[PDB]
Amino acid sequence: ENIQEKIAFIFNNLSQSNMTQKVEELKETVKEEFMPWVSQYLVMKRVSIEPNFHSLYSNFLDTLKNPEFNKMVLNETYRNIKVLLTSDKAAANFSDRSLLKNLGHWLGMITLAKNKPILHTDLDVKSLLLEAYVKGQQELLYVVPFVAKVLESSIRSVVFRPPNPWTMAIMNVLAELHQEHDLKLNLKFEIEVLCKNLALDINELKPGNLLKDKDRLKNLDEQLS
Amino acid sequence: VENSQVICEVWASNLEEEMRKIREIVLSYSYIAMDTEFPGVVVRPIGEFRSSIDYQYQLLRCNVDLLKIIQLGLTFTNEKGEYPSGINTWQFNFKFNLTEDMYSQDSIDLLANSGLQFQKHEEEGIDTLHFAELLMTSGVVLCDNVKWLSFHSGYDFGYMVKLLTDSRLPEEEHEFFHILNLFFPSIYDVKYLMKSCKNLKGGLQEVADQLDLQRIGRQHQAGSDSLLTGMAFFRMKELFFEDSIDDAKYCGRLYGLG
Amino acid sequence: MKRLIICNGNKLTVCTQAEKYTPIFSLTKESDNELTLELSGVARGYYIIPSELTSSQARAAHLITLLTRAEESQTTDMHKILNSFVSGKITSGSMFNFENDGSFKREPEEAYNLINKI
Ligand SMILES: [Mg+2]
Repeated sequence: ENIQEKIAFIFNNLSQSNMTQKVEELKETVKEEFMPWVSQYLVMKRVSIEPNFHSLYSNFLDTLKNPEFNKMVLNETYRNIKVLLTSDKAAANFSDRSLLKNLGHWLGMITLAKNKPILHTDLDVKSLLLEAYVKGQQELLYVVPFVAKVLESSIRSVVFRPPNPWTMAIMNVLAELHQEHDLKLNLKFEIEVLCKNLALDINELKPGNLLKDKDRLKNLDEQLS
Repeated sequence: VENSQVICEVWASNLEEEMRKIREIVLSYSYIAMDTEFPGVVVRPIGEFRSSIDYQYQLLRCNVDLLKIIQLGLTFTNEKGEYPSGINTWQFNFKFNLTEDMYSQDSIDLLANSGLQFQKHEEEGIDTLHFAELLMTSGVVLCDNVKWLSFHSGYDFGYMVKLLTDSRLPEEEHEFFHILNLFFPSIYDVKYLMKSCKNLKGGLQEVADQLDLQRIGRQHQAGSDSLLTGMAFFRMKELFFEDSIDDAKYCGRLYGLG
Repeated sequence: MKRLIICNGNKLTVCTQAEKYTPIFSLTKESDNELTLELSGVARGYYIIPSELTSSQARAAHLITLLTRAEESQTTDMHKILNSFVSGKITSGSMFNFENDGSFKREPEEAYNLINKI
């Protein structure tokens, strides 16, 4: 338990200036066995409630240079997103909504901005959006801002820049949701903000008819609840 | 030959069904042999194109930016050389209209002789954008354990860089190989390994006789040539290189471009 | 007799053998989207654009048809390159060779060597 406080102390006063020295302190203090605890602590107690200090943690991951630890962090993030998504969607869970938004931002920062993909066996985004549309109005509030946050970091990826087929695949679905007359002004303005951030034109996109395929929407894989 | 239980044709109908068995097959069987069928070379470059490597790159670029893919064959193997218990080659067939597309009649004619169905390609064919969208979130591309294998893959890796980025290829080779390294990190090229070998020279079929390998399928196709590429590499590495492919010299390079 | 098309950025020049090549007509793409015709070599006359037909896309298509001796209800293999250039799929200095009938040059050795990976 004494070590448990040292990890918190190390993460508390992190700065760009002392990043290397604090990394050395952490490598000296924490063991190999206790690394999963640090991964869960960083993704559950530090990243997900503090959206302002995110570049610091990405730089910490880069400086540490531990692919096993990076995989542990990514897996814990995916598990947390799944737990939040497949939960009782209470209409007043603003804390949960912010939690999901911040975790999605972190996911987009540590996968898309690192020129790595979001694996389908771990999380599918287009199917998530279609299921959100088919389930009702509550799940859209959870999904559309989360997907916008994930795609926000695509502009910093030379692989996942707008002309990427996958990014346009997600963006055309979001454009359809934008065109939907039953969607709310909040979600519509969020989609427009994402389009501005990616420097696209909502009028220049190529929306399809994915929301009109009842047969496809019936047999969707269930990542929600 | 056997092109039924070892080679699976992927149309636009069974694309998501046969892409589900690729994600679950790439996890344990990582090496992917690659072949691409395309309508040939049709446009020549002009200018102050010295640096025969640079000339080769521009000859690649001028043709890739205008011609459209017609077939892509992938074969899955593990380190030792075993195959994934049944279907191990996928032959993706794309869209191609023989009346409103770009082609050279000396390539289309012999491909039609080989057996490609240009009436079926027009109706049931995979759209490149959809294929790329399914490819990015599959783990086949952009991963680190996947080690691609190919034979004289100048145009093979350019057509899919265009397909996977939906943009024209970069002007110089510096920005082409940089993005190729991000997409496919390991580019073991059998021909580059060949131009270090004692006697092995020629083409694919002219070396499949020297290596004593039997071709499974029909010639000049995509799926039945990726299998021969894979078997050729797993014989060359075993026999000449003493079970080692040195990363520094023979990896990440192509024939002509490197 | 052979024909050639040179795409030097904004200029699409069509030329005929006479391997010296004499240009017949050149299309210039203006600032935004305008297309201009510069029939040359004979420098005017001879090949005559018919009445009515005035648009640059149509004059160039008719001239290519008259050069290739092709049928009216035909989109020949030079017409396809013209259309690709106008639509903007040829944005670089490039060279396209053709026979008299309009298809790309027959290159059996290159095709056979490029399909056998030689
Ligand atoms: Mg081939």
